[PDB]
Amino acid sequence: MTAAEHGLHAPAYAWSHNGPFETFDHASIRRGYQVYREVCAACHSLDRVA
Amino acid sequence: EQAARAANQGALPPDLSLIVKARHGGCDYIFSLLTGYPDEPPAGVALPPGSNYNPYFPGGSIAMARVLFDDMVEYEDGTPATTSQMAKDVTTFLNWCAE
Amino acid sequence: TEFKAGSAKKGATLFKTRCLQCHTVEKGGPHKVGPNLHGIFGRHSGQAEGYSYTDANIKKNVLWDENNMSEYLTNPKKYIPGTKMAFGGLKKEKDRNDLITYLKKACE
Amino acid sequence: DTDQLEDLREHFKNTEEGKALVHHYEECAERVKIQQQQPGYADLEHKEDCVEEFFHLQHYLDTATAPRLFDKLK
Amino acid sequence: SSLYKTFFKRNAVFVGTIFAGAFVFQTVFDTAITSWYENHNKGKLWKDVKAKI
Ligand code: HEC
Ligand code: HEC
Repeated sequence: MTAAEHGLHAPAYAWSHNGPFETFDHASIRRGYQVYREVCAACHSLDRVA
Repeated sequence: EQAARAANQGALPPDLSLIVKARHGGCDYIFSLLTGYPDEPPAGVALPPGSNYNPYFPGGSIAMARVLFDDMVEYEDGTPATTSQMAKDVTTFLNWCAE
Repeated sequence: TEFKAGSAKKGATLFKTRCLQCHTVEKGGPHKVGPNLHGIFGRHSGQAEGYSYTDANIKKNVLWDENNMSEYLTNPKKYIPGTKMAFGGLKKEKDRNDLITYLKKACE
Repeated sequence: DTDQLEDLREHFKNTEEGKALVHHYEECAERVKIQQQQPGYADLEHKEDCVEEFFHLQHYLDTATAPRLFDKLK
Repeated sequence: SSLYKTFFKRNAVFVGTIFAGAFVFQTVFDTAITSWYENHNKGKLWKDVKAKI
């Protein structure tokens, strides 16, 4: 299938939660909420999160 | 759904609750997508009106346009809200939301 | 007077990247997610025909000028809490100048 | 502040592989621009696009930036 | 080991002793892993975030 149809393969960024011993970075989580609320939340629902 | 499809030129914004798990690459794909928006589609790409070119999206034609730009948010904790810094942060929140 | 004339070249692209994908500046009435803005300055808020503005935009009846435009763009949602406009806003003053400065050399 | 992914995409766009890759890409775009003017491009069903080359470029930069980017982020 | 013959003395460990240790282990082992886990992830945890707030 043409490379374009598949879509470019996303590289692997070194996430701080990747790792059998790593937890999510909650501070980063908090920031992300704000980003969602002020930028994404105008078009994206988050129906499953109470 | 109709109201939603109306406000986005026929397209329908998926609920982000499980998007990290509902895609291949997860955190990586989500992030590379939010950032992956070139300013001009590669030469020869006939792009449908109302569409935007993103290479990481299958088929190249995604209905969502670039929305993340530098400093468009004032992080309460001080952190410089660069476009890739914001991308990293939602994706981590979206990952939590899903898992 | 809280408006300085920036550049119409910076505003052209500030618009391209953050407004263009919903708004059209040329003559006529080609409405997209937002109504086409040709002759929006001096006009009231929610006038352009062929468009179905929310109850909120019409209700405020804002006379459009450089100073209201710069205060709306600060927070389109704080200005009119019921606007269907999906936009966070331009936090930096300089950017609203260059932006609105483009709208005079365009929506004219 | 200048975005960290851009700063890196720029530094890597200007390396040997970087300049070689953008060249092959630009030599393609330039080849298409011609076709578009030529007699009846609208009717050809063969139209070349430069996605393949844009991908090799983009891929390269991904490989270079990805393991680095997050050290610059908070 | 003669360390064994001091406790059980040539006998297998009895079912009661076993069960008893199961309770002790269960509680200890947890605190241990939890402690090592929380420590290894300092700064990322909510407690750590709440301090900086
Ligand atoms: C309305 C202006 C939007 C804003 C603001 C954001 N998104 Fe969006 N998103 C929107 C549409 C119209 C679509 C559908 C496009 C399609 O062709 O299907 C989307 C889609 C996404 C997706 C999933 C895309 C896919 O892989 O199929 C993601 C991953 C996504 N959007 C994420 C996202 C985030 C995190 C946002 C805030 C930073 C965000 N979107 C804002 C419309 C809009
Ligand atoms: C689509 C996601 C948009 C983007 C990005 C921009 N605008 Fe918008 N705008 C949009 C909608 C859906 C509406 C209607 C809201 C309503 O209350 O009915 C609007 C409205 C405006 C208005 C009011 C028009 C009037 O006649 O009173 C203004 C002044 C306006 N928008 C300006 C504007 C500019 C120049 C933008 C970039 C900073 C911009 N909008 C982007 C949808 C969208």
